[PDB]
Formats: sequence, C-alpha cells, structure tokens
Amino acid sequence: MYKWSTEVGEIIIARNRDGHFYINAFVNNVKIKFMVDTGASDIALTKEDAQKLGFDLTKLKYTRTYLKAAPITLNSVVIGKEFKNIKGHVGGDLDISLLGMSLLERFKGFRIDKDLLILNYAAA
Amino acid sequence: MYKWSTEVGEIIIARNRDGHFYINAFVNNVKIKFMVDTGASDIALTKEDAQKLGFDLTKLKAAPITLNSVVIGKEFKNIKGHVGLDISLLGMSLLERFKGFRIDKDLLILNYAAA
Amino acid sequence: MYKWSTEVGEIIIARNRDGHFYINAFVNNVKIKFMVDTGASDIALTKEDAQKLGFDLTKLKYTRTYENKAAPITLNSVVIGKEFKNIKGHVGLGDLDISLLGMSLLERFKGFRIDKDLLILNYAAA
Amino acid sequence: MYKWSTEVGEIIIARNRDGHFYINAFVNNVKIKFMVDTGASDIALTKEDAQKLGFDLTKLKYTRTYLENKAAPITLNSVVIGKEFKNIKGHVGLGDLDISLLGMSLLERFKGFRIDKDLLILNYAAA
Repeated sequence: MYKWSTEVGEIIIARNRDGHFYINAFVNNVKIKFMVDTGASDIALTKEDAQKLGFDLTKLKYTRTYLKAAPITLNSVVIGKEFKNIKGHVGGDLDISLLGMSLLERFKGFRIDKDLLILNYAAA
Repeated sequence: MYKWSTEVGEIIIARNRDGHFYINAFVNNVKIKFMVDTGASDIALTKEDAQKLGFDLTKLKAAPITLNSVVIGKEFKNIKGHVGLDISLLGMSLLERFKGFRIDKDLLILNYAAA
Repeated sequence: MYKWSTEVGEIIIARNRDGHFYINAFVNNVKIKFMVDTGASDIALTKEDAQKLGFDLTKLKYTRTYENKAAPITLNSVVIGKEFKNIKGHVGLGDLDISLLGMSLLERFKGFRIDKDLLILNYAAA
Repeated sequence: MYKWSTEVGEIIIARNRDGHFYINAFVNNVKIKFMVDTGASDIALTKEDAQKLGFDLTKLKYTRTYLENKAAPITLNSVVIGKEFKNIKGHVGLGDLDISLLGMSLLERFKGFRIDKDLLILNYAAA
C-alpha cells in the first residue's frame, strides 16, 4: 500500500494600474518587495535591500553590467515554496528590487495573460 | 495577491493474490476492510461491520444507510451504503468521488485532494 | 509501463460591476448566460432560456415546490470548460431575469473558488 | 474570461526482478531502450544506439573519461517520454555495456519524479 502526498499551490497577482506586477518574497528569511520585470531574467536587488540581507556595499565586486553590477547568489527565496541558490545581482536609482524570468520559470506553472500573473507550485 | 493551497495525495494498492483489491478505511474512526467491487454502486456492509458501527440490526428497513465519515487518503462525508457475504464492499459511488481512480494490471491507483 | 494522461483546464472569471459572477455556457449546443448563485443547488432556467432549449412550458410537470411551484428538468450537456452530462435543473419563476447556476453543478468541477473579484474554475477531461 | 488548458500525464514503472527500472523513449524519432541509473547524471548511449540515431562514430571527439574508458559528448535534440524534452545531454561510451542508461539530469526535468519501494513514478505536463 503505497501512499504519498504534497502541498500544491497557486498564486495569482493582478496587474497594478501603473501596468506592473508586484510580489512579496522572503529572501534568506527577510521580507522583500519586488516588482516583476519581464525583460530581466536575473533578480536585481537594490543596495538597500542588499544591506537588509547582510551584504557589504564597499566590499563588493561591481564587475558585470546591464544598465555596472555585482553578481551574487541567494541561499533561498520563498514565494509559495522554497527555491535554493538563486542568481541575482546588485545595482542605482531604483527604489524597488526587480524579479526576472529565471526565478519565475522555475515554477511548475507560470503564465501571464490578460492582467494576471499566475504561478503554480508544489512542495513536500 | 490571491493565494491558494491544498494537500494532494496518491494511494497505490497492489492486487491481492486472490485476484481482488482490498482497502482498509477508517469509518467514523473504526478500522474497516473493504473489497473493491467495480460493478457495485453504493457500499454494502456485512452485519458484523454494521454492528461495529453502533447500528441496530433488527430496527432497520437490504436496508439503506448513511456513513458520516469515511477516510481513505481524505475524509469523505456521508457515504451511501446498505446491508444484506464475507467482507464489506466498496463501489463506484464512493470511488467516483476521488479526483482520480484507475485500475491498471496489478495496480489500483487513487488520487485525492484535501485542503 | 503504466501510462495515463488527461486534459486539465482553468477558467478565471472576473466579477461583474454589479457584484455578481456570470458564466457563458453551451447547453445542448446553445449559448446560455448564467449567473452564479452560490447558495442555489440545481440550475434555475428562465422561461425564455427554457424555450430556447425546446422545452414546452405548458406540458412540463410542476412537481417541486418552494410559495410557488416549479418544473424539474434535465439538461443533456452543459459545456463550461468541459462537457458535463445529465445536469439537474428546473424552470424558475416568470420573474427570473437570468438563469442561475448553483452548487450541484459547481461541485462537479475538480476545483471551484471565489476570491475577491476572481472566480476560479478547474476541470479535467480525457 | 480567461481560459487555459494543458495535457498532464503520469508514467509508472515497476522494478524488474533484477532490481532495475527499464523504459523506452523516442529519441529523435527512434525508439531506444533504457535502463535507469540513479548514479548517472547524463544519458550514456551504446555505440549501437548512437549509430541507430545517425551519429557518425568516427567523427566524434572522445574527449571525456568515465569510471576507465573514454566517451564523446553529444546532444540529443529531442527525447519523448510522456512529453518531449529538448536538448538532452549525453555521451557515447567505449565501455561494453549492452543497454543505454538514463540518468538524473533527464529525470529531474520532470514536474514530478519519485522512486518508492519498487515503483518509479513520473509526472509531466505539456500543452
């Protein structure tokens, strides 16, 4: 008699009137507010949010570019379920961090249509 | 943010050596053993089993009944059944309520979803 | 190998400005607009909808009561996402503006929920 | 009215009495037989299955080494097991094993993958 089970889930975000989707995540167990960016793939953290996560700004290698930026790795990111070792980077103006496609395509299910962003996931 | 979640489950049971599938449920917290009958619709209890469930035999109408709670993977509410054989029987009326039910060779495969 | 597959689907419907949800469905190959009524049980059709579906109002048996008296019917096919068969209903009062879809049908879906302004339907077929 | 649908599927394999799971696939439209290897990552094709797929043996670069013998990396454009997966990693191995091996890098791509008692269960989702 074989028996198994898991937690399954769905998250829907509706598009704000400025036309973007906003979403909360826990990153290394800190609450971070993200705006979704369809053109990015990588997570773009603000400096402020980098500090909140226990990173040092004077001691970072701002090597790569997208606009100049410091690649980084995030132990865990939770949105529905926990993801691990998530590619990111930290760069200048912007007030809010940005979530790209890479993280979102890691979901079991992920579609945008109409004004809805719909994520499906499974845990254990 | 609209956010939703639930427990999804799967039970897989191997055919018995006698050619049948048997399943052990809790009925109102009481272990019971059912044989699967694909041709049957509602449940068919043995008197023995009827008695284990706090029923009166000689004050009934085969006599139609309702079972408050039947737990196979998840808890099914208010299951149709009756009483008249050796072992009690589980029919299509219960199995169709599962998200999934299929038999394939020596496996009976049951899918369910709770919250 | 034991192989198995099916079609899975999801329908998301936004609430209407008036506060209700509305579903368009094919019933016996005809388009009917329903209002969702989460505390109804079986489908309630308007007379006009009933007539669109070829029911003869003067020959039905008005055998159920509520204080009025209504006529049970069965609908062979109702297609919302997938095709459901032998759906229960009745013809409602002469006053009914729009037909109602209740829980007896909605609970046949694999998934159904309302959250704020979205009604979410999940279904699976062959 | 937002509406969306897709194909979902489950494949189950029972452990043969030798202890191994075996499963067939279409790779670039040819049926290939595999034995599952949880130790492996990549797909390990026999030389015979490579030629059956039209690899030119004598133009492959055998730049890799495994277990001791050499092997040439390849990409399999299309592999169908339930759903189609694209661009699967493999190599073709100078070792003399008679059957090709399917590793975790392909299994892990499934939406659901689990082994318990003697059942390997795979779940997938297409359109």
